[PDB]
Amino acid sequence: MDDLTIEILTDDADYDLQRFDCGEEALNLFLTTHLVRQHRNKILRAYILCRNTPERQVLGYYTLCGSCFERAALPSKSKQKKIPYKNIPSVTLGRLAIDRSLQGQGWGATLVAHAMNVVWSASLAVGIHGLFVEALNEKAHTFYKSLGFIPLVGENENALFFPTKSIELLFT
Amino acid sequence: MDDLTIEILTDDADYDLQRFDCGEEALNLFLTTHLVRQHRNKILRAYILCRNTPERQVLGYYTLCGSCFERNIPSVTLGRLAIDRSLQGQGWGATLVAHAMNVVWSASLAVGIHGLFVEALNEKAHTFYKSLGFIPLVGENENALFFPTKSIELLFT
Amino acid sequence: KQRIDLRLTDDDKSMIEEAAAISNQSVSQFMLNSASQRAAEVIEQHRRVILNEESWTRVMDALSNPPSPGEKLKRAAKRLQ
Amino acid sequence: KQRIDLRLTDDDKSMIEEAAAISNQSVSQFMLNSASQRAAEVIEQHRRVILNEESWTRVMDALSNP
Amino acid sequence: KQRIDLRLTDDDKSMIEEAAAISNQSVSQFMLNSASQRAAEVIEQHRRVILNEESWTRVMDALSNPPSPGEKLKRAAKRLQ
Amino acid sequence: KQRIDLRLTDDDKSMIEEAAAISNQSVSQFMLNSASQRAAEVIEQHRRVILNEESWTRVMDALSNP
Ligand SMILES: CC(=O)SCCNC(=O)CCNC(=O)[C@H](O)C(C)(C)COP(=O)(O)OP(=O)(O)OC[C@H]1O[C@@H](n2cnc3c(N)ncnc32)[C@H](O)[C@@H]1OP(=O)(O)O
Ligand SMILES: CC(=O)SCCNC(=O)CCNC(=O)[C@H](O)C(C)(C)COP(=O)(O)OP(=O)(O)OC[C@H]1O[C@@H](n2cnc3c(N)ncnc32)[C@H](O)[C@@H]1OP(=O)(O)O
Repeated sequence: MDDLTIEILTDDADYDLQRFDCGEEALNLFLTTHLVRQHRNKILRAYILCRNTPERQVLGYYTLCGSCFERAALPSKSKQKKIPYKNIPSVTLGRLAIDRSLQGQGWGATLVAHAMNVVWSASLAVGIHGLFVEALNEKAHTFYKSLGFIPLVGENENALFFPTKSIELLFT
Repeated sequence: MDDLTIEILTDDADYDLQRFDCGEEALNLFLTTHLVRQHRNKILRAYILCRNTPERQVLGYYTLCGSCFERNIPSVTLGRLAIDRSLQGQGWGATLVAHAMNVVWSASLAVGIHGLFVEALNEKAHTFYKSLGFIPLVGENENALFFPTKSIELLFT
Repeated sequence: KQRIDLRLTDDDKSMIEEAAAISNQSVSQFMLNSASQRAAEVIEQHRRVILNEESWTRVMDALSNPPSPGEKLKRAAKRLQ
Repeated sequence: KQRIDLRLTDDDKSMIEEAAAISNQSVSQFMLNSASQRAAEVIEQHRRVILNEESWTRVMDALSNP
Repeated sequence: KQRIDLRLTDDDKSMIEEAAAISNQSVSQFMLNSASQRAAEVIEQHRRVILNEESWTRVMDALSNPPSPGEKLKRAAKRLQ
Repeated sequence: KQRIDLRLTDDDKSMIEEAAAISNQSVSQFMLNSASQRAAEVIEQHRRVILNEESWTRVMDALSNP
């Protein structure tokens, strides 16, 4: 573990996958088949945290897609005018996971910093208002909230937000 | 003429359709260029007030069609109803509305019918329909009126 | 059976061909289905009486408290008999 | 002016001939307007999908190794 | 341009023929148009995030006056440098 | 049991593969379920329209006479 890197998935699909275990087999079985299929279908952008060696065994990953958000129903919009805004762009961090080997070593927060880094560099190229993340349980929820993310409540509960302005701030 | 009657258009197309004139070029033209075909395409049932002449001189007409009201709930609409200038002022439009109501009523015994909407072009027709019982509607429906089937039934008691 | 000869400008025909191509249909079939669906839709929209708040209220009140037939309509329905 | 012919089924025409009389048009103008309105519909929806794919490509290309 | 071969049960085929005749398309046209439209709307439904009243409120509040990154996030940012 | 030939445009197929990957299905499963549930919708709407015209002919026979 002297030589970890985080690269975009090189589409060739030449990594070492099944020798990975993050502690919960939904993310595991997502990496098993879903991750490469959905990366090469361009539904997500799959970043791999692995070792800088020819063998290239995976120790973590995250997934970044584009997204767009919208309110339920805009009420009482006759104040002055209404120019509709229906495709409000954002980035969504689909799922993130570290191997059980590297748990507890800040590596989830650094993967988050890397994802926010890519989101920032994209914000310079296209319009992005903020970063949504999903949290399937109590622990991912607390993890994400301890990094600046704001919790949404009510049929949006497992979803937290971090505005791109504060991402710009994180890299002062 | 003590010999005039009201009938369903008998699909003869054997009526004197042209010497008719009721005051409005719109209803005249509808009778002469549409009514036979729209009766034959089942979009309306047309009833003619004429006399037992060689060619059944057309002196009045009305049309009935099935409708629904919303915002399916069944009803009928008296779309158009006109009568020649010579017969006007003598309660013949009231008689044709009564006949259309009777047709709607004898339908309401076989089919569920909640009431009868009616189309009124000018304020002339609006006052006229309003005078027979019809409820004046408002807003986008200001040019329509309604009469419940229950009232049509109370009529014939 | 029957046949309809139609005249459209070059640009009308270009738009019809493009839209018919997006549908994976022929130009003829696209025009036919468009006219058929729109005619059935027009026929439905015709026979429907969309009442507003107050007209709805008034028809409901006429169904709840229906009027008594008036003198004029009474004399007419007698003139029938 | 270009010419395009179409074959109906004697019932279809009735429907058209019915609708053409309601919306106050000819059978010719009615069929033409129906097809052109639907053409605008199809074309604008296809442009919507193309634009969504374009924005998707922009944002996803920006999220890849920037 | 391409090709897909769909092996189809017989009940489903009778049903799709019924429906493709209801829309006066072919079985091929019906199947492909259904596939394309449902694909479009499945993708549109995946990509979007509909926020309710309070979720929308907090997202707006985060956008106007954005927070300061915590010390954990800043340490994480300094690590990968 | 049976067979069908379907020809696409590389924009239909990429989109259909993406929407299959989304919903956790095959492209065969996705296209089949698409056409199938759409056929359900279509047969249902045809049936409702038939019922509308049945009630229409009922009330048009009533307004003619018994
Ligand atoms: C689908 C989704 O999007 S949800 C994805 C989440 N996945 C899961 O929940 C599955 C199970 N777990 C995982 O797979 C993931 O590895 C995580 C990412 C959820 C696991 O968390 P970790 O990566 O171990 O957390 P983290 O990166 O913060 O590492 C532990 C760090 O917490 C820090 N920490 C901060 N505050 C405290 C505190 N009060 N006490 C102890 N430690 C603390 C530590 O400093 C430590 O790292 P350091 O000593 O190097 O600084
Ligand atoms: C699109 C549509 O469907 S709108 C259809 C309406 N048609 C038109 O607008 C075209 C022109 N007019 C016509 O063709 C039609 O004949 C009507 C039906 C609109 C014309 O009205 P008519 O039927 O001739 O008159 P009506 O049937 O009301 O008979 C006149 C009666 O009004 C009665 N009346 C009641 N109150 C009054 C009053 N205050 N002052 C004068 N007369 C009165 C009279 O008693 C009189 O005849 P009566 O002695 O038999 O009662």
